[PDB]
Amino acid sequence: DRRSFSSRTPVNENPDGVQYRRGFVTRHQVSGWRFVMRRIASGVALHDTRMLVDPLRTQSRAVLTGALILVTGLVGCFIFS
Amino acid sequence: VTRHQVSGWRFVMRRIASGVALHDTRMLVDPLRTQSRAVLTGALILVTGLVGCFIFSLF
Amino acid sequence: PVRLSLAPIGGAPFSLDATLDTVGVVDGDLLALQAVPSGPPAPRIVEDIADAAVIFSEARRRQWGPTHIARGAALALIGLILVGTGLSVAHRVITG
Amino acid sequence: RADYLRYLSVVRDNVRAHAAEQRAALEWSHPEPEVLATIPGTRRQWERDP
Repeated sequence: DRRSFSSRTPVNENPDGVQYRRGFVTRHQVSGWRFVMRRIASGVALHDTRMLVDPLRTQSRAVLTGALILVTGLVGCFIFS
Repeated sequence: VTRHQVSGWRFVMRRIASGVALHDTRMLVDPLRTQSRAVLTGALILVTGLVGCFIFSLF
Repeated sequence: PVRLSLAPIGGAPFSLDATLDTVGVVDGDLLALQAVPSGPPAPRIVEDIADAAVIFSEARRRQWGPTHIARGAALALIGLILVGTGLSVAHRVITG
Repeated sequence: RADYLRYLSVVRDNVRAHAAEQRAALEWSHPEPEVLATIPGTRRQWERDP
């Protein structure tokens, strides 16, 4: 097809193979953390962790949507004046 | 000049920058880029509200 | 597997051809037994200009480390005391 | 691109290690024409066999 190059990483066996000390959370790490904490937090309220349907995040995103529509109407009537 | 030729250029001349300030060329995630667009967009919000208020007197 | 030679303490190794007269030995000086100077340092070579910035820059002692902060705090403090004093005295000598 | 170059960089520092081996070997058995003074006396003088 387009001949893609799946991410790879070998070894080093030399001097520059243990010098970096760069702490920077990549997108994957923050996604993984979100998911792990939403599979634990759904293991002490639902008592099953097959994670097929999560209602907790549903509740939280519902209250968030309430907040966002709140601020939207706030400014959309602030423009009214 | 295709876009691939220019889409390439700005990428190498960013991989260099991360080189001399961050001291790693993995380029997994680069705050310097964020540093750029952040200060950049605060210019746009200016230029638009500039237009949106110039048109405000156009009633 | 190295080669050795003779040198005065504080100077460079003496050639293997000169004599202890023409190289200027006085009867009773203290020579050391050092090595023949060197060879080439064998320069490294890296073509990707990207890694030419990370590789050739380590030799700095750059790491932030929790000791650049120690010197950090104390140096901030000595400034606080000094201008802390001078303010009050300036609040005391030019006014009263 | 950030996924290939990041791959060549780990192979450029891997193929540069091999070199420092040959240059360690080839130099181990042909020192400069002053080291060969200390070769005869020591226990490794006529080491080479056919």
